[PDB]
Amino acid sequence: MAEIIQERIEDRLPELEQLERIGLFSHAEIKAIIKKASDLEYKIQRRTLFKEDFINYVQYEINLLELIQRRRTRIGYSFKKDEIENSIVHRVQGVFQRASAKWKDDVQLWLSYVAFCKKWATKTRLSKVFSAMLAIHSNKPALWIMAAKW
Amino acid sequence: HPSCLFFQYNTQLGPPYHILVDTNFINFSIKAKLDLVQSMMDCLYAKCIPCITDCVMAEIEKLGQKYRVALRIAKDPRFERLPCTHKGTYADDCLVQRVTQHKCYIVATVDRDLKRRIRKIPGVPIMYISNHRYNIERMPDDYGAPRF
Amino acid sequence: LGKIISDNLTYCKCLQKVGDRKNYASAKLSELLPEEVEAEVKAAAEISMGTEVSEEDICNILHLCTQVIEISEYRTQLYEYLQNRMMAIAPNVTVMVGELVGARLIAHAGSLLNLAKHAASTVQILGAEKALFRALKSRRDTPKYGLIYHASLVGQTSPKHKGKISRMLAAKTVLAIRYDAFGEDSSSAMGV
Amino acid sequence: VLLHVLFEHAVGYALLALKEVEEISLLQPQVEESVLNLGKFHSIVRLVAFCPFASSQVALENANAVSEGVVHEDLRLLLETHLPSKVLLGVGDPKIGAAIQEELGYNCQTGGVIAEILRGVRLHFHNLVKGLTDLSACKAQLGLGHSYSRAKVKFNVNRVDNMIIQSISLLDQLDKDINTFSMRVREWYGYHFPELVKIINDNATYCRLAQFIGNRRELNEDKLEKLEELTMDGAKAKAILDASRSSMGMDISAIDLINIESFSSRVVSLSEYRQSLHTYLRSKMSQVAPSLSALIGEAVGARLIAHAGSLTNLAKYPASTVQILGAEKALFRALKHSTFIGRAAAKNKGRISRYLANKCSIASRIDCFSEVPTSVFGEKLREQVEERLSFYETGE
Amino acid sequence: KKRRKERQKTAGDGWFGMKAPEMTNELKNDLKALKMRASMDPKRFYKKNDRDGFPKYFQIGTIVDNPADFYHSRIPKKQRKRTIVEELLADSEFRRYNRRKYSEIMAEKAANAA
Amino acid sequence: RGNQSGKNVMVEPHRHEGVFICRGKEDALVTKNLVPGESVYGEKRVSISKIEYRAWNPFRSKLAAAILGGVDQIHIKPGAKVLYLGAASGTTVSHVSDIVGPDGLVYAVEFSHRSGRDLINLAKKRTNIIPVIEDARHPHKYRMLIAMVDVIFADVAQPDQTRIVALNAHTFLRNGGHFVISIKANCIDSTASAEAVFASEVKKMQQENMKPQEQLTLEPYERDHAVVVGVYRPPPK
Amino acid sequence: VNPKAYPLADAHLTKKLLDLVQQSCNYKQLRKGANEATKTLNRGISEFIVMAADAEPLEIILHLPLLCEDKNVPYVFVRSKQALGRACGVSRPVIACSVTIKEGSQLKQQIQSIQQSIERLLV
RNA sequence: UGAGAAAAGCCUUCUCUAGCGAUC
Ligand SMILES: [Mg+2]
Ligand SMILES: [Zn+2]
Repeated sequence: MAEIIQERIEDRLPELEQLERIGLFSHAEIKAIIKKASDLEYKIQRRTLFKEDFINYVQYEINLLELIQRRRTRIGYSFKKDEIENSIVHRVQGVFQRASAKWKDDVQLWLSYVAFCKKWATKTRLSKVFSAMLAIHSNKPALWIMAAKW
Repeated sequence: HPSCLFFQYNTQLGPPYHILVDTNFINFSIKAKLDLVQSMMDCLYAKCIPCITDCVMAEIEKLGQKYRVALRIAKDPRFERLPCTHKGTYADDCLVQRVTQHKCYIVATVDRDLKRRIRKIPGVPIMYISNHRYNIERMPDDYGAPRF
Repeated sequence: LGKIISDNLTYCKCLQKVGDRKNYASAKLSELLPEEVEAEVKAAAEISMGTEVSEEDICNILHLCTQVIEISEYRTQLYEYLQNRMMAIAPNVTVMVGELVGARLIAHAGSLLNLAKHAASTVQILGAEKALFRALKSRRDTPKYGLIYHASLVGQTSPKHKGKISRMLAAKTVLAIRYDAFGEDSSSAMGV
Repeated sequence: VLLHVLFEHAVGYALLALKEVEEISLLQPQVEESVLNLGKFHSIVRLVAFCPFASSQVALENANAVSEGVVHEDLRLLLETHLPSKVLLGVGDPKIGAAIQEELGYNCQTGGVIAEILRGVRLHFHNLVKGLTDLSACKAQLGLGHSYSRAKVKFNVNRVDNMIIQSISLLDQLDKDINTFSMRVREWYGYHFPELVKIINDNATYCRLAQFIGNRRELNEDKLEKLEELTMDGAKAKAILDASRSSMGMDISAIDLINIESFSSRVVSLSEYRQSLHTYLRSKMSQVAPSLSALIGEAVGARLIAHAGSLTNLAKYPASTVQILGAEKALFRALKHSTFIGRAAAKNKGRISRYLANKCSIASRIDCFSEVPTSVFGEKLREQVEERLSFYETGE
Repeated sequence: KKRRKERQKTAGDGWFGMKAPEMTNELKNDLKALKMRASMDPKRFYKKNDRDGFPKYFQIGTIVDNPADFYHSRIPKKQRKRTIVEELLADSEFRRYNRRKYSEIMAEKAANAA
Repeated sequence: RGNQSGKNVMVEPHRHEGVFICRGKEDALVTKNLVPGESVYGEKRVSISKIEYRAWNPFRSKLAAAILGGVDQIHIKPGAKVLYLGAASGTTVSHVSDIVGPDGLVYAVEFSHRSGRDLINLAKKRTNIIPVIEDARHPHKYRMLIAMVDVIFADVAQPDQTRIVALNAHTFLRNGGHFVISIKANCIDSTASAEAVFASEVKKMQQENMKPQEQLTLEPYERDHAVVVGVYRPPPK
Repeated sequence: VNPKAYPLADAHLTKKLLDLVQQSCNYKQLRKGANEATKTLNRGISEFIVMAADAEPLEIILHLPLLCEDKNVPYVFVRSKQALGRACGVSRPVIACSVTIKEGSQLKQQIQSIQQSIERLLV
């Protein structure tokens, strides 16, 4: 139940406390982020699972990344990218991998995963995504063109 | 009621005999120095297939090193090794259950209480050792049996 | 196709338009069928379990369903014909109970004048003859609906009130029957 | 224990990877849950590749290749693409494993833990490949199961007797419907011109004339001449005009005339479909049972099949029972139905019926199992019937 | 309670939803005759009845005619009846035997009473 | 005499699901017709008031004789998948298709090409029958067409029945499934006695990780015939 | 040969078949003719079916193999209807004959040996 | 048997299966 969610929140804690070190975020903002992260985490660890919960989780993390990106330019602080941004991107990649494993037939989820890998992920991670796509969706010529186009 | 029996007479029991051997029957055969297959053929004048269950084999192994000779005789390529899936090692209930199911075996044993149980089951002969010879109890086609 | 389409006339028109499954994809069924449903009809064409039919087999099927649609066209014309004659002969009865129920009432008695000789209670239980005599011999409760059960007024009412409405309708209906049988002027003033 | 398994299904080929398993205790009560439960099975097994079949003909070709144990081009295409090139491949057939090892360097194993994993894949296959293919797995197996069976036996779709039983039932149904409607047409038109029912003896002919003449008031000159063509003889048409001039009928309203014309038109259109169905039955009988149709006729021959229930059932019956199939309707006793040259006396009527039944039994057997059906045997059997008929009638 | 009541009106899905017919004096008369079939023919012997009561789910029908059994097994339409009890009323063999047995019992009983 | 055409009759359910009893002057064993108005092999059918049942002949079918003989379980119930080995023309297969209903599926295996054509014609009318014209000795040659099944019925009449059934059971039969095997004693071994054959066949089933549970003879209808019902890989209790 | 005449007996087995047919005729244990052979299959009293492959239409006896598959009755073909006629004790050629089940018959050992030989032909 | 026996409406405590969840 809450043991896995607790593990994930304690994993999320260090980048939040580093953000509090930055001065990018205030303590009440950290509390609100923790609360909403726990609320979103509780939905995707249930016995009955829906795709929209995964979509909302991914969208919330993307919005948090965008907010951090906007605030870093105003502050002028460019250090500690790896401590926060890479951790968030790794968590989002794990969420995408679980969602794609659960629902293989949904092409739209695969394309959203490809788009996020293009925007935020290393090129080799995007390379692995196309191989997973073409392995089970080799009967669609358009997907072959998109991989060759990239 | 089984179709094999014409009242108390077992018709499907045929000249190739499949017979269940008890653990004490092996030991007394060695004590009287009676060959197992050879003496049975003398009693019936027919081909006989001794059969050993897993429960009967297990009891011989539990006897120990003192009874090793009987264990080596029991594992004989002419013998018929048939399995049994029973939670335990008690063999009298194992043989009795096989008698009730199939009615094609002849019970070879020397234990008194087991023989009194088999006599209550109709149409199944009983084989035992009398004097220095093998004897059959409830068989019409006994032929070369001890005459008394 | 049989599971997805329940309207028999719509089913036969689709068969008359297109013979084989191969021509489902090219042809258009918008005028007969809604666009959202025809997509399901078109989609099932590729994934089919049926066996391929010969050219003579499909022609015979077309002739059969052609006969099916013509019966409905004539039956509609016959039904419209019945409404016209019911309006002219007994206009007051048709306003009250309806064209179909009034026609069945006349057919049961054999004539309009024979129906006029009947009482109000008999018209209520005219259809239910099997329940009436079974109850009368066994001394049970008598039926209360008859052929009036399919009247428009009786159908709309709640099941608790279907007993009261039946006798009120039947008592008023015979007044229209007498006037239509014996009156020399054809009008719907009283029935309305 | 990391290895790859190749699972062949009616929908397509699937390649799967096994991460870990308790091999030695697999066939034990507690460890067996690893493959039975879907959640535990997903833990140790993944789907790395799936190649569905494009069409039913493609699926049938792969089904034959798998049975023969040869490697199809589609199978090698999947194997070469997604397998790295020291590789363990699991297959269910020893013959296909050797063939793959000859074509490609992969090592193939056919037994052991692999046999247990394949049962887990077979049990949970629909969950792994859900949504990857348009055609469902249950229907694909049903579709492929038939088409595989037809190819082995060389089944011919033309020589299928289903339409004959359906046609016979409908022809009996159509006859009852036409007769009922024709009676009401005559009664309705009897109100206006009752003389027509006496002159015309055919229900179909009566409705055709009822269409031609709406009212007896206008039947004269050129319309009489046109009426003469519809009637078989011109004498009756001239008598019809005198009947129209001097009649006891009552004038009908305009709307009553429109109703009767539309009704009497439908009986004619119903009759022509029945005539077309009879032609359809005659052509169908030629393809299925030409020799039986030649011997006894298409109408009687098709009815014999309907009583038997199938062409195969008719052939399996002995000669004595085939006579009984026609006992109720006197198919063999009533001879003009089947028409033969010459006649049989009442004394020899029973003998001819028995002889005709034996010939029909032989004719049905010829039609049933033939490589190609041909009606020469039917004509020879018919000639033998005529010879026996002439033998009894003249005495030699 | 209401879902229990709906399930007892039918035999279930195991027998494709057979319904329990409404019991009438004509249906009850037929079922009583079927139970007492042992005494109809003195030369025919039957096994014991499966249940002492009447079955809850049952249906009534007739055997379809077959073209092959025109002479071997077919009853003419004049001899057919609408119900089982009327068939017992029609045949002479059952009536002739039953009246002899019934009269014998009463003649025995009249002596018993006296 | 018999059950003549045109006689009133009553139909009541049997102890087994999907099987019915035809109560009258005589009692017959009947199943509900999946295709009304058709007779597979000339059996007598009864019309019920839209609903129609077909009589089951125990002399031409071994499953009917076992049911009439007093067997405990047949394990063939509506909505079940059945693998049938040795379908032949399909007389018994038609009754099996009636029991499983529209939801259940029947897999008919028959090597003979002559009898194979009859199965296809029968499969035309019954959508729940999948004809498989292949040898039953090689289950790997038709593994694409068959999914996991619940009951395996074998009437192949071969000396190697147990080996044929065991190979099919390992490949297609699910855990906890059941098998019904008909044994003709004359076919496996003519020299040995009939009952001694039955004991040997039961033993070979145990050596193939199959647990037989019951057996009975078909004496009134067949001579030296037996039917064995068992379970494959029982779940823990 | 016509491929539909698949179980064709060789020279040695043919002599055994025709000898047994003549012996069965003496014991009143033989049914002669295609129609009579069909009736025994329906009544379940047949040991095996012997048919002649030289019938000018082979099609008139092809219904008998279908009945044999349902009753599990072995069957064979022979090359001559004329040779089959002599063993049946008739003056006309015979295209199909059936050996009848008889209780207590002393031909049981010879019949049982033939049934095993026929089953061997079908591999 | 003997908080007699019988029938209705409310809370309390608990038992079985069956999917579902474990793929990052
Ligand atoms: Mg002891
Ligand atoms: Zn034991």
